[PDB]
Amino acid sequence: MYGLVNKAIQDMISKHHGEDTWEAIKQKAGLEDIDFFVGMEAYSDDVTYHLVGAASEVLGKPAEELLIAFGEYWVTYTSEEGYGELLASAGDSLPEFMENLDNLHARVGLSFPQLRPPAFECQHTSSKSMELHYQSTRCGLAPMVLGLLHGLGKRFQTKVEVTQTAFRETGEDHDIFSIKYEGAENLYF
Ligand code: HEM
Repeated sequence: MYGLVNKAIQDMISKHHGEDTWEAIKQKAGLEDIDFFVGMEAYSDDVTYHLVGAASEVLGKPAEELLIAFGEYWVTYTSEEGYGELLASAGDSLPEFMENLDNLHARVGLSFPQLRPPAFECQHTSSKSMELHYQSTRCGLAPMVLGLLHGLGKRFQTKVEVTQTAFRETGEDHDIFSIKYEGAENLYF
């Protein structure tokens, strides 16, 4: 994946766990030779997956737990490393934003020309509810989507309940996420 993902992982770990840890994790993963990650440089996917497994071990947290946290972090990280304007243009509400994710990764592709973006399809079951279809060229990153949606909840000041209703490793087409999202009414009543 692009070095931007790998720096984001480095920055997330260096923030919550201090720099000694991150360089322990970097060693377990087998990546000392890489003196640092370049955002715009494509890397073998190995680099990302190996960091996650190294992080899981050194930190004693499951891959799934780290992915869920990363997914939330990425929302923040992207808006602060100079992609705030893409995020902003993609929508002014969760439902709007969800429908333009492919369009967003299309726009990202201009800056990152070897991107292998994910694919999202939105089925609006109401103005409080949606089915999210996630399709990926890769395995094992459905948990990141949990995290992302939690970040997007905060983004739109919306409370988002997410249960994954379909799982690819049970032989389904794509991961499906059933999504319940409510604003001010959660608070006042
Ligand atoms: C400005 C905002 C964003 C940027 C710059 C961005 C960029 C990227 C990049 C560079 C990758 C790595 C893929 C590769 O190198 O081939 C990626 C992966 C991914 N992005 Fe985005 N992204 C953005 C927003 C989002 C948002 C809002 C979501 C919300 C759901 C999302 C979901 C994902 C997922 C799930 C992956 C994992 C790859 C896969 O499924 O195969 N991204 N993105």
